[PDB]
Amino acid sequence: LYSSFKSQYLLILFMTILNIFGMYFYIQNLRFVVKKNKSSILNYKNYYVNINYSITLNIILLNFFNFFGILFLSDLIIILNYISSYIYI
Amino acid sequence: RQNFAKNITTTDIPKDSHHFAAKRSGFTQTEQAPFAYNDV
Amino acid sequence: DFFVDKYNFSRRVVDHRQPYDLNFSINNPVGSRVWFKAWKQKAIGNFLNLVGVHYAFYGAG
Amino acid sequence: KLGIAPIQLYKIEIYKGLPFLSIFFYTTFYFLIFFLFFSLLFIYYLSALNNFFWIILLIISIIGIFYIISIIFDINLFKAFLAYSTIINSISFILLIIAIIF
Amino acid sequence: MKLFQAMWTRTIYSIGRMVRETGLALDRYGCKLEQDISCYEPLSRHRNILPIYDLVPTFYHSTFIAPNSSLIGAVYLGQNTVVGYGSTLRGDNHAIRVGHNTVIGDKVAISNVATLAAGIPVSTNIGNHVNIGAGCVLQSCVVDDNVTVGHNTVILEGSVLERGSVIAPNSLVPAGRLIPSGQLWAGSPVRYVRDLKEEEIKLNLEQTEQNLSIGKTHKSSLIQQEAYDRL
Amino acid sequence: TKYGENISKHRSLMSLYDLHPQIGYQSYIAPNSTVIGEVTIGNETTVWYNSVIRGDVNAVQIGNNVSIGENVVIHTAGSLPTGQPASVDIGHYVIIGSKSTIYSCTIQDEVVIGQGCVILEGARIEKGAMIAANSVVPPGRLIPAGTLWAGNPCTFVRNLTKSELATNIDHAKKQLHLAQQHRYEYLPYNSAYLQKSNSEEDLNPTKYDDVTINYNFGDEERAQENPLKY
Amino acid sequence: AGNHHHHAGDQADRVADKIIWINIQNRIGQFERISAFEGESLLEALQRNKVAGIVATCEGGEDINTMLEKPIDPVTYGPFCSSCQVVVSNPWRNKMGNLHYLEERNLVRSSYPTTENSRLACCILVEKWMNEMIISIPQNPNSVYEDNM
Amino acid sequence: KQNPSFIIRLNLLLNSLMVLYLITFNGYSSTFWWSHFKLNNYSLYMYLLVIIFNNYFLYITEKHIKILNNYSIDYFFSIINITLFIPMIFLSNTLFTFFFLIELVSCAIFYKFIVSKISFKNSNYKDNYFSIFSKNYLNVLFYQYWSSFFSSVM
Amino acid sequence: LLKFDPFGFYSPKLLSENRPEEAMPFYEDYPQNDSHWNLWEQFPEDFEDSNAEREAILKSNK
Amino acid sequence: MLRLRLFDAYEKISMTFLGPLYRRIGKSLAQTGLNIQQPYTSDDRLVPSLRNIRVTNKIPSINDSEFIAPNSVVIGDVITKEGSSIWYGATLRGELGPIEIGKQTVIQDLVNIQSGKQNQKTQIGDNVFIGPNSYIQSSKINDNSFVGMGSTVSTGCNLASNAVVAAGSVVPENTQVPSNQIWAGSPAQYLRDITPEERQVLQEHHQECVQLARIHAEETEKSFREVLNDFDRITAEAEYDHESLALQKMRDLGFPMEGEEEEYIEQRVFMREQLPPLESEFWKKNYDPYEQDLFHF
Amino acid sequence: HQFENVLLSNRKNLTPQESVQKVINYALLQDAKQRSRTLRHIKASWVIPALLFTYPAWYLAKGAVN
Amino acid sequence: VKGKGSIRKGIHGEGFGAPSHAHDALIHQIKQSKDTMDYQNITNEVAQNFANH
Amino acid sequence: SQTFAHDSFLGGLNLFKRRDPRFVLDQGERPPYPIINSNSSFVDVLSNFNKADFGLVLFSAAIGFPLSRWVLKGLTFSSLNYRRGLFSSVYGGVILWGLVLGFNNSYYRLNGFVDNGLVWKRKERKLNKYDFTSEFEDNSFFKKLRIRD
Ligand SMILES: CCCCCCCCCCCCCCCCCC(=O)OC[C@H](COP(=O)([O-])OCC(O)COP(=O)([O-])OC[C@@H](COC(=O)CCCCCCCCCCCCCCCCC)OC(=O)CCCCCCCCCCCCCCCCC)OC(=O)CCCCCCCCCCCCCCCCC
Ligand SMILES: CCCCCCCCCCCCCCCCCC(=O)OC[C@H](COP(=O)([O-])OCC(O)COP(=O)([O-])OC[C@@H](COC(=O)CCCCCCCCCCCCCCCCC)OC(=O)CCCCCCCCCCCCCCCCC)OC(=O)CCCCCCCCCCCCCCCCC
Ligand SMILES: CCCCCCCCCCCCCCCCCC(=O)OC[C@H](COP(=O)([O-])OCC[N+](C)(C)C)OC(=O)CCCCCCCCCCCCCCCCC
Ligand SMILES: CCCCCCCCCCCCCCCCCC(=O)OC[C@H](COP(=O)([O-])OCC[N+](C)(C)C)OC(=O)CCCCCCCCCCCCCCCCC
Ligand code: FES
Repeated sequence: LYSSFKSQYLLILFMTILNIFGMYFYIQNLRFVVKKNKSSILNYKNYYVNINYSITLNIILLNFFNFFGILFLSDLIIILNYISSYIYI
Repeated sequence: RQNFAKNITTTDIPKDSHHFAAKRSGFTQTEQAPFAYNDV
Repeated sequence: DFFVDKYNFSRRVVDHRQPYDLNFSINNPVGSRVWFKAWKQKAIGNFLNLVGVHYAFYGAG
Repeated sequence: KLGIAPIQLYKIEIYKGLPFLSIFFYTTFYFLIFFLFFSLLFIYYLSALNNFFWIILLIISIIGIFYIISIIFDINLFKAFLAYSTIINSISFILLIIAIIF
Repeated sequence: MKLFQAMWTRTIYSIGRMVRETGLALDRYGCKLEQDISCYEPLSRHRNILPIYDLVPTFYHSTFIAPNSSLIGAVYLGQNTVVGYGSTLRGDNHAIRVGHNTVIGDKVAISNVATLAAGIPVSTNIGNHVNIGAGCVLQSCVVDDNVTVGHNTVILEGSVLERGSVIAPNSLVPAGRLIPSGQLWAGSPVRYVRDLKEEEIKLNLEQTEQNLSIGKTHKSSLIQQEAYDRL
Repeated sequence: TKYGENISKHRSLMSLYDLHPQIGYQSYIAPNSTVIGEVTIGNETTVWYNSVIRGDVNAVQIGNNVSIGENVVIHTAGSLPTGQPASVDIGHYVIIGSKSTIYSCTIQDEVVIGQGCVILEGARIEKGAMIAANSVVPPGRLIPAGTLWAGNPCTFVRNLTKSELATNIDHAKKQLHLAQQHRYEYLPYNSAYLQKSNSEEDLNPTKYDDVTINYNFGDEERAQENPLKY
Repeated sequence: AGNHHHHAGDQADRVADKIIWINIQNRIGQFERISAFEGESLLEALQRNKVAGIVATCEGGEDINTMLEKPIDPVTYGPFCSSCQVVVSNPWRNKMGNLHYLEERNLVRSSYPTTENSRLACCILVEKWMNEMIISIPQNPNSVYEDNM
Repeated sequence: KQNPSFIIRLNLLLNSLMVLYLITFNGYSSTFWWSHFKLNNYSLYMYLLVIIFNNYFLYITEKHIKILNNYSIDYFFSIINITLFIPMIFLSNTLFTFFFLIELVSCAIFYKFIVSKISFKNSNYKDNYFSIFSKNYLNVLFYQYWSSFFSSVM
Repeated sequence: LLKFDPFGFYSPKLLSENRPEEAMPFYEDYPQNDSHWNLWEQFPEDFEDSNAEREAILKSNK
Repeated sequence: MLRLRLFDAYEKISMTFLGPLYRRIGKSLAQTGLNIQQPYTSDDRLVPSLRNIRVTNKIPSINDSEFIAPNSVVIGDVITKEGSSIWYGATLRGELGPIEIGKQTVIQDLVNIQSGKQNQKTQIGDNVFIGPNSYIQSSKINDNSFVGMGSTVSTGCNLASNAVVAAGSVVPENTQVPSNQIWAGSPAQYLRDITPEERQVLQEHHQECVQLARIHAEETEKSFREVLNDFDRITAEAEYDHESLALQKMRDLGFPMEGEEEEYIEQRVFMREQLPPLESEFWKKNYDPYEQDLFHF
Repeated sequence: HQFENVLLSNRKNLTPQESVQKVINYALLQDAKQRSRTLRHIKASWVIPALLFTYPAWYLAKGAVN
Repeated sequence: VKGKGSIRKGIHGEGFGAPSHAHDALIHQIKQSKDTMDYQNITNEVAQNFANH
Repeated sequence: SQTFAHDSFLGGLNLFKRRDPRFVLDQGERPPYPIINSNSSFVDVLSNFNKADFGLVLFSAAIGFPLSRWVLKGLTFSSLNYRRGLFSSVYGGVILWGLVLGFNNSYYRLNGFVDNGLVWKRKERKLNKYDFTSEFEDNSFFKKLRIRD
């Protein structure tokens, strides 16, 4: 959107090329994610797998914001614009 | 697979218990045991 | 008091895992005689190990 | 210094040799300080020289994109994947910086 | 309304569980602050009677239940029923019902399958004077009164044993089969052997009565030695 | 004297100086059951009551979403005549009936073992095979994949169809929710210690140790995934 | 089922008659003899027998469209590294035949020296004719930091 | 074998105290100490943002270390130095001071890479009496060192 | 095809779907229609379901 | 001064006031929660120890045993001689009849011994082996007898010394098993005669199990403090590094562990002489360097 | 009228076939009752969370998007 | 065996490695004939070391 | 009325009461309060210490005990002497931070940044053209954290 606002059609073209190539670069790993059985990747402590509630909670907050960032993005944009407005450029 | 319960209580299943009869005497030492449920 | 229906309200097992330096002279309150003896020994030992460092630091300060 | 697409292979090697926690801290430091100051060089600090920076940035971005378009699909390591994710995002932010300084 | 009653029961149960959780956590934290190691001790968590929510085992106080055994879920024992040492009546998916004067041997395992065809009960039902040997396995089987099952015998789903039938030890009853009354069956796949005699029937009756008496003596001795909880 | 006490000294999980059992998530080990030695248990594996698993003489591998049954004894052998590893290997979705005994063997995925079976050392049961309840697999015998065997010694009966294989897999998957229902009945904190009486040893230790590390370090942040955890 | 010749009432065959013997020259110049089975990869057999000299960073590769399928699917990604190389003796190497292009790519990209008889254990599928096959297993390279863990 | 959780917590505590200082900060917008450092709203906000993100990452790292300890105390001492000295870059008022600050931060990062754990106690019992060569440590050090050299000279 | 008759109109159908064979568990035959659009089990209105067995045993125990 | 004094005062105050208060509140809350949850809940219990159970004057005599599993059941007239082992889940109901177990006799997991008669005794000889899931009713088992996994010995059976019963074998009631003979099947029948190699491997297996019983006894018979120490040691080893392990071995050997002691290193690493070879090492038949036997290659 | 425990009742007078049939019918009826009770408890476990947390969820969504 | 990980003890002695691992002839020689070498035996390892050099 | 008295032990709480969310004032903007000493040296800043700074130090001392214990709770394999020494070091660091905050508060009072007890003769009053927080603060708890002319 900012590139369009600045009227950079060539920059938009190159951004899109890079974006789509990188998109497939990330997506192809979903093919490898498929596994014949369920993996065992947890460390064992006291003879049982160690699952960290704190890291799970942090991942859950990150997941919530990842899913619903669009809803609250206006506040973050306001804050970032407020921070940048101090720069006199 | 299916996990529903066969024995319903809303009504009694129609059945005939005389078509198949279970043997209960005159067995041999090589014959298999009879069947318990023989309703059709 | 001592016992309730099933739970022993005075249940207690002492923790046998204690630090070795517990009850050492140095761990006594600062300014006490035992603490002063331990600290004096520690200071003498440190000075003997590093005469030059103790000079350059304490004398300079 | 940063390890942007024209000079990226050493960054791939560093990521291969680093632990996951080291990468966790290094990516934060890199993006939040090094790359941000690199962007501010053209935006805020050395803004009066943008009449020269624009062409250099454009050439670097084009060369990097055309150099990685094929390499990013040749890796076979988790560390390489993380490093090239960082590199791709760096190129995208460089394009955005060009747009900003316009 | 029954639904409202069930909802209230679930709510109060959850509140009680949360209260227990907070109390135990507070006790552990107090131990940590007090340098007390009592909480840390590992002790067997085995519960002889384990109740699934709404499925509580029920048994007459006259019954002898071995402290080594484990009754789980919907289990129902009779007047003087005896459960051997190490035997488990899981009865979690469906119910397990036992008669007045039955004997279950040591290491006997009873567990019922998830579902069966129409007209076949999916619960284990055992007669009044049944005698089941040690090491037997039972699954969703019906056993009538005065039945003796030999040691190390496997009885599968839908299998019905009529009154007075005898099964020799080290034999298996295939699923969905009938063992008529007053007959002896033996072999890994059970095969007809003969018809029981009055002497054999009397011997089996005396054997089960002796087992009941031995169970009573075991109960008394364990209560004396504090190995049996005075329910 | 040696064996005179009122409270049992039994622990479900035990090790022999280097052999720590490992259990995955959602895996229920009954308090009656004993799992001692070098035993590895996968995810969603259920071991019912009064079952013994000794990996002391050799390693034992248990797959995911398997059922071990009741009164079942799994143990290893020192070695095999063929020179193969003598560890016990059990694949995923394997159901083992009650009263059965497993020696050093190789059970592949989706295998169903009947109640009271006896699999002897060196046996290799392939994927999808079934065994009758009271049958014996002699040592060093190969049971082909997707086949039915019965008797002592075991003898071939017929091939198994995709419907039978699907039914076995469904049963293996179905045991999981029963295991979780059993699991939910235990709170993460054991309350048995609250029922004991203080002793002289408890009130005054004979000897003291140096504080190195508490086994439950970071447990205020670890999740109580398995209630039956020390 | 299938691939067996049993009739109702037959006894099971011995595992001894079915095990396929693989002879190996270890990285330290000694000789080893291990057993494998048809239908499993040489990498699986070697890891089961705990043969030293193989790192197997990728641990067999992908779980779908694997290189072990007799008709190799063209959409396969091939091996994900070259840390399972084994030198196979010519009598069995010729029977194995020409290399897949992805396997050859990984082998040539290997950091350590390679031989014309080199092959990837994960890409090899055990067959009956491989009985008594002789191979050599020099030390394979370590790819990333996680190999030390 | 001391767990570095206390070092990480100390770093978090002092970062929080620095955040408190920034929140209570007051003054005029100008340069200080011979015009080598700039003190204005945007620079201070950049400093605060860097500190906040470092604090959050340190919190996650503390949780991970409690999970498992494969990192020494020197590792987190290097992290402490990096966190302390890296936000000062945005306060730079001249390219000279920026170069020196980035050089110091580069030395700290090189310290962090040096203190990476090398040998693990894994379950592989096959290499007890054989030499296994791993070049990752040298590769990291070599490339980091030479990249720093080129960037610094230029 | 002539023998095939999953329903019991022409060839009588056992309530127990199949006859179990020795050395196999007793499982229901797969239905011809395997639709899973099934409600929870339905019971008659005002169906009595109190745990009479448990109540009687508890009353006897007192 | 002030800082450390405040620290010590707070430590004492916490340990003496907050600990007991939180403990009391937690116990009361736990009781209240359990009362609320009843009758649809169960609480933890002190599991009784069923080893050495006395019934009507019948007192087990098992003190002269190497290993008795904590969760096994030994009731009534059960006599065991020196070195005998009873493993997990084994049930020996001796009130039905006397149960005699000989020296170094191994009874593995889930093995039940129960006399089918009213007072018939079960006698087991020395160096006998009974495998897991076995079931002995009432029989005379002589010394050095072997019983396989999942094997049933019926009432009135008499198996002589060096008689082998294959695993999964059901011995018919009132059966005699001669010496040095293998019986297998169900019903069990004579199969062949034990070979010297088979006898050797059986003896080695029995000895291995006897030795393993000692390790099992050592592990099971531990105090709560010792078990806690084991848990702490395992947790510490989970994070110990190569340097820490080397230091552990060095301190066990006796190397200096302090800087001031580093100056006497030679007295602990090099000065100590090496133990001279045993004279049996000079009588070896051959001294050729060892090489793998290439038979079958 | 009054509850009778057929399993614990005296069935010696009846023939074995009649005895087993009565036991089977009694078992089926009791199993149906148990099925009804457990289904009701499951339904209650469904209803409770809905009533308790439906409005909070709507409140959260309403605040987020409005 | 206490303190030796997966290494386990046999009837006639204790092994020098984990169960399924391969025995090492050089380690065997070092243990049995420590410090004694009648002659410099040229094993495959020695020959390969010479070739590599 | 909106700020605590600068001479009280709670006069250090005025650091959290700010008129605008800016860090620093512009070069030329008048400080909110009369300037006492613009060119303040170290000795005079120390001489300007006050009960407010002493209260800040006391707050730091009080809050450094829970924080020091929180830091210490992540310590393992430590002797009692080292644990006590680490607690002392952390507590001293927190108290030193309190001293630094008190010094900054004294500097701010000298420069007029925070309430120093004086008021400009003629207030420079703004026009609250943009107002997204007046009603929110009046109806909320945050009216205490903001200073309005
Ligand atoms: C649209 C895109 C949006 C993208 C967003 C990206 C980020 C999203 C994910 C992260 C967001 C932050 C999450 C909270 C911090 C993480 C730790 C935590 O709190 O959980 C542990 C803790 C878990 O407790 P526990 O499980 O009982 O015990 C844990 C341990 O056993 C025992 O615990 P312990 O004793 O070890 O530690 C106790 C301590 C542990 O917590 C910590 O120590 C905090 C660690 C994070 C420090 C940095 C926070 C920065 C916050 C400001 C915004 C930037 C966020 C950047 C986040 C990513 C940075 C990489 O707990 C606390 O005190 C929690 C306080 C958290 C609030 C701190 C606010 C600081 C504000 C400073 C700046 C103020 C303005 C200055 C203006 C100046 C102007 C001149 O959390 C809780 O107790 C509550 C958890 C459930 C509610 C969480 C609510 C989160 C709300 C987030 C709001 C984000 C801003 C608003 C939205 C913006 C977009 C619209
Ligand atoms: C000029 C060339 C450079 C050299 C100059 C001299 C520098 C001397 C510094 C202090 C040296 C302490 C002794 C070191 C011994 C080392 C050898 C040794 O013992 O080996 C064995 C030793 C182990 O044995 P140990 O028994 O465990 O420890 C040794 C001692 O027992 C326990 O050791 P500790 O460190 O834990 O205890 C230290 C304690 C030793 O214990 C005692 O003596 C008892 C406690 C005495 C406390 C005295 C406090 C006095 C405070 C006065 C404040 C006045 C303010 C007035 C304000 C105005 C009022 C109107 O002494 C102190 O507390 C010294 C504090 C002195 C502060 C003086 C402030 C002067 C301000 C001047 C400017 C004023 C401007 C405004 C004026 C306005 C006027 C109107 O080895 C070690 O591991 C020691 C490591 C020591 C590290 C020290 C350095 C830490 C900081 C490193 C920074 C790195 C760079 C990053 C920062 C960049 C800038 C630096
Ligand atoms: C009208 C009259 C009004 C009079 C008011 C007088 C009172 C004025 C002071 C009020 C202080 C209110 C509480 C402040 C925060 C207390 C934090 C604490 O004790 O936590 C300990 C805790 C320690 O943990 P813990 O004690 O909670 O327990 C830990 C337990 N485990 C470990 C098991 C989980 O501190 C932390 O965890 C913080 C770690 C990160 C560091 C954060 C530093 C924050 C510094 C804040 C300084 C004070 C700011 C005051 C702002 C006032 C604005 C108006
Ligand atoms: C990226 C790296 C980090 C960030 C960048 C690094 C910045 C580097 C530049 C910093 C410059 C700081 C200069 C401050 C100079 C003024 C100092 C001051 O306030 O003095 C006021 C006072 C004077 O105050 P005054 O200025 O008011 O006095 C004059 C007053 N009139 C004019 C009215 C007469 O200074 C002194 O009296 C002392 C001067 C210094 C004496 C020597 C001190 C040496 C200390 C050595 C280290 C000791 C460590 C001890 C450790 C103990 C515990 C282990
Ligand atoms: S395991 Fe990586 S290529 Fe074979």
